[PDB]
Amino acid sequence: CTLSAEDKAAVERSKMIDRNLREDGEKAAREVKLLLLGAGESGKSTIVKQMKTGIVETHFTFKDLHFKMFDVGGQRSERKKWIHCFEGVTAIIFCVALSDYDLMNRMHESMKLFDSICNNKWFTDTSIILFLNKKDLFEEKIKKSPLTICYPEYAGSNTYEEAAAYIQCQFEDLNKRKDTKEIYTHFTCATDTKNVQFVFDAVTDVIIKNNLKDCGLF
Amino acid sequence: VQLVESGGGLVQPGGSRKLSCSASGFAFSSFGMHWVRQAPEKGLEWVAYISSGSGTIYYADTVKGRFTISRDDPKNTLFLQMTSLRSEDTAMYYCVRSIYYYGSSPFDFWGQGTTLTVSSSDIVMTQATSSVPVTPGESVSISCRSSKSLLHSNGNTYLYWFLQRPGQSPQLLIYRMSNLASGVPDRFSGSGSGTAFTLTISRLEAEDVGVYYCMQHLEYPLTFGAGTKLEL
Amino acid sequence: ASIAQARKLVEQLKMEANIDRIKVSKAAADLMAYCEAHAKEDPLLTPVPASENPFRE
Amino acid sequence: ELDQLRQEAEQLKNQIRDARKACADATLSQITNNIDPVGRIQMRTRRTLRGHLAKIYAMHWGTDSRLLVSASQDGKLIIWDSYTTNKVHAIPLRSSWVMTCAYAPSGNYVACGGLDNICSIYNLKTREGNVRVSRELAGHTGYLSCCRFLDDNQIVTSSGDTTCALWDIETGQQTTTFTGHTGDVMSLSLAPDTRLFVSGACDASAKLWDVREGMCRQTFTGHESDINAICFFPNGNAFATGSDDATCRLFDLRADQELMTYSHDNIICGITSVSFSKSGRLLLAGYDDFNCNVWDALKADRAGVLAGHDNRVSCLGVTDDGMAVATGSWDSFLKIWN
Amino acid sequence: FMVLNPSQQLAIAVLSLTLGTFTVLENLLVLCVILHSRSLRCRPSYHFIGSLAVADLLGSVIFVYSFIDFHVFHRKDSRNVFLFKLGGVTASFTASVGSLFLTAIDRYISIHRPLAYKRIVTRPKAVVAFCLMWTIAIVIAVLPLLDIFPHIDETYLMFWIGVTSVLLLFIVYAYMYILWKAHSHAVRMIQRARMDIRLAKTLVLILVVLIICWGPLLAIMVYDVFGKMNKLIKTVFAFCSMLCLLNSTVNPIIYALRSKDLRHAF
Ligand SMILES: COC(=O)[C@@H](NC(=O)c1nn(Cc2ccc(F)cc2)c2ccccc12)C(C)(C)C
Repeated sequence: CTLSAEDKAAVERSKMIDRNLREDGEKAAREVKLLLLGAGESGKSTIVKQMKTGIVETHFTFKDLHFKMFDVGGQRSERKKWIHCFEGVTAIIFCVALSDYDLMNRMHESMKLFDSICNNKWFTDTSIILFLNKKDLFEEKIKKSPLTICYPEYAGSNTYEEAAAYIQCQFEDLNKRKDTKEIYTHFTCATDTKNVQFVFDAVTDVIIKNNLKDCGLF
Repeated sequence: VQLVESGGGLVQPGGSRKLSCSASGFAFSSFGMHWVRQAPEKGLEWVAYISSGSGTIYYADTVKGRFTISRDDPKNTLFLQMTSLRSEDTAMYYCVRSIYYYGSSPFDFWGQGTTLTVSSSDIVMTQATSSVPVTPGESVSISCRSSKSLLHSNGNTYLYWFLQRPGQSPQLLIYRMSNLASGVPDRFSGSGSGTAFTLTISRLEAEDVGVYYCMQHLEYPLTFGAGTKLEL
Repeated sequence: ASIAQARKLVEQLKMEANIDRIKVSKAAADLMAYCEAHAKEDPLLTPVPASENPFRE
Repeated sequence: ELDQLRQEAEQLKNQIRDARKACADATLSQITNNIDPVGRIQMRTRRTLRGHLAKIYAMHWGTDSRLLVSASQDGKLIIWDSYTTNKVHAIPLRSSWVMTCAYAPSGNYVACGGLDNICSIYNLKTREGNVRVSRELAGHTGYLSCCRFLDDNQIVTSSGDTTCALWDIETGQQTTTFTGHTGDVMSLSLAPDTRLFVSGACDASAKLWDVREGMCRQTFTGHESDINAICFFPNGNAFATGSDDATCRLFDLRADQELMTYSHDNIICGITSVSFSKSGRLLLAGYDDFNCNVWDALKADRAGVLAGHDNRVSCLGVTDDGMAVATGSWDSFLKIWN
Repeated sequence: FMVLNPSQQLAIAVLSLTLGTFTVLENLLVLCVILHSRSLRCRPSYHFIGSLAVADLLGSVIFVYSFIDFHVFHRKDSRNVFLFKLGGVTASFTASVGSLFLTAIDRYISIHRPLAYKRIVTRPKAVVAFCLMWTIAIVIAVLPLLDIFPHIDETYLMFWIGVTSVLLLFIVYAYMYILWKAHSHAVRMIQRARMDIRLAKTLVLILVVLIICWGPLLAIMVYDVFGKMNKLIKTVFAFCSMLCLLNSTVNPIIYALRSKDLRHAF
């Protein structure tokens, strides 16, 4: 065999490390990984608290499905260098504040960041569970401060009917890959924990559409 | 790090005991575990071997069917089940921990040993010397010839030198060859090539006194040379 | 405000300008003298026999 | 003074740009011409270290030229035996977002760091038989992009906060801090004497440091984009830097300028890693387009290719006795070439 | 017993070569994705299609080689060795249904248990169950080693129906279910059907193609025991078996190409 008595026990050690790696990867394949992005003022900090320095993991098991949520807000580096580390997350929860259309260069900057990660080369197959935070504060901000300040071309109502849904069209229009990516917008309720329900129902749709794409059934 | 094994005592022949060594202070799951028997006023003799994960068990030809080595990783205990104890099984049974990877040091820690007085082809390591008298500060040389070249084709020559002080358990001094075990004074040095091996002590001290065994770990069973005692 | 920051960049460029520089001819030919005095002991430039490498099989 | 810089600092960078032209009487590719090429270099994949499940971002040989650690994005750090492709250790990481690893020159320690902003030091020769986290070196405010041991008690890290820092590992305190760069420090490289090290940043400049003085001794700029990789010539008197603009360059420490440029028109992708062979005649470069070209260092010709990866070659390393070249890639396989 | 239309006895043996034209330009281009590997194209549901990619190539030649044999013109037959040419016709027609079955047994657990898909179908499996479709394609290929159309038994002729007909019920329940659960799912999200039309116009075509393949032939081939076999029924059963090479062109093209997975490699 040309393996000494110690060269054979070193290979038994190697094959016992192989199973712990094969097993410890199966235990971390049951977990859905979710990048969390967005110009962080008020929304990103509450949705991870809505669900319960460099990277901030957050576990939450909803309905027999273990989620990991990686918040990268406290990195503060050239995002182009570490963003490929997150290639291969199920989805990209992109928190956004509806209360920043009048703070107007902030809502228009979140649209500049959404367009940056939504159109990376690393995220051509990664959907976006876009949250729109504080629609209560968007209720009475329009009550005094109308729209069209952050969107001059907005020719419409101000009664929150086409007001909010004009935000939801501006982001989803920024998607330059309509075929290989699906934005799943949601207006965060914050009075119920159906926010995790929307994440759960938007992840079970990403996984299935990956499974169907993995087996080539599309 | 400590291996404390109890069980045994006196046993009438044909009986059965259950030696157990309760490891504590190290990753017991990662370590292969030997048993090493030492008859009264005699040499060391390998008994059994259970690797890490229990995926391998070897025995000496003397105990091939009578002894059953087994380990309880969640409990950190090594067991030796004996059946039909013969009078030749009377000895102090040491539990030895050995970890095998590239660059490791097998046989580096030996349990204190549990005594067991029963009522009433292979590499041959030959160090036919005995009772080499010396005084401290002297330079001593010890040799043991192997019946086969312990130099394996991969460059490693598998010769281990052990030191059993009086009343202690053995201590690893030199693994494969000229590799000084951690915690050993560097005055010890190991030399050899092929079938002739030498343990050189540069300046002997008051604690460098006791029987010095050499072991081949080239293939199983593991054979110890007879004792080379150093009395001052 | 930032005069102390532009005060230190000059403090660096003051140091990074008075180095003594040998011309490229004396420092390119001094790299050939290394790559040509060590061409023997590199197994990747002059491929050795299968007897000597440890990765033969 | 023209916002207090252009008075001298903008002309002082022309004293330098005029001194570096005075000392360039002839280029490396003129005097090192009419010498024999190295011939086509067919390196075959001698090993394939399988067992990582995520992308391998970092790799580093041990000084014995046999063992090598590797860090993948799953929270695992594997210490391989390269001759017999066994796994000596598999080290679970607290943070899974590893971007760099390093093996101590004594073989007793290994370091690890990434997006967690920490360089963990792992003790390999423990008495317990497992690998413990001997130290966690925190203090950088950006991701650790590269770490390198000086010895068992000194490690120089480099971070995405535009800062490199020497460390004392017994304590947890950085005894020097190197603060010259205006961009993310992406890679550092110790000189063979461990008294100087170069670092390359996303501001397209590489800076020579002095480990004792802590002072940026020299500054090199030839690239148009980020310097992903940097490696000293084995002499210690030159280094090569690979950047996002698909070009390697050989910079000269005593001449204080760029000696050559290693580019090719079919190549458009960034360079993830770079390394010299022993004697420094071959410049290996790990490209973004799945390959690993082999540049004649004294000439400029790509004298070979190592095209055995199915994904970006994220890290390569030439073993310290020169025998082999290890390349990792985002396909979870270390290939040991030879 | 070979029986051919004497009015145009030439017109039928001549069609043997005309039918064998294709299944060379398409199914040969389908297995070269191993040559265009690192696309990447080699995951557990692409060597199941690779299985039928070759088994559709084996029986593509094994079957055409029989209609140059045909029991009358080219080395008519024997009583012992001829069956191992039968062993080829079952080695492929059952390797096809073995490949076609497994490819619908991972597409079932793909959408039935979508979270636990990666934990079930992997590298270790899908080569085990792979070869088992190539192994019992042979062990179900030799009864006489351990009496109407070629020479073979009528009690074993139904047992192969016991296999192929049963594997075509679990390939229909799988794909029909995958439009059910796709329909319950895709409606619920709009409840809070956009996928069930991108998926209905590819799953109902697999069953339309499948029914025209194994519907008539298995029908006539089971008319033997459910009726009295006449010489007037197998005048076109020789022709009706043309469809067994008809799906020889659709299997590599439906399961691989017109699904847009292969369409990005080209
Ligand atoms: C073996 O004589 C043949 O050459 C037949 N060849 C087949 O390829 C074939 N054999 N069967 C049924 C079958 C029965 C028992 C068995 F063990 C394996 C197969 C077919 C059914 C439909 C279409 C073609 C075929 C042929 C007479 C139908 C051309």
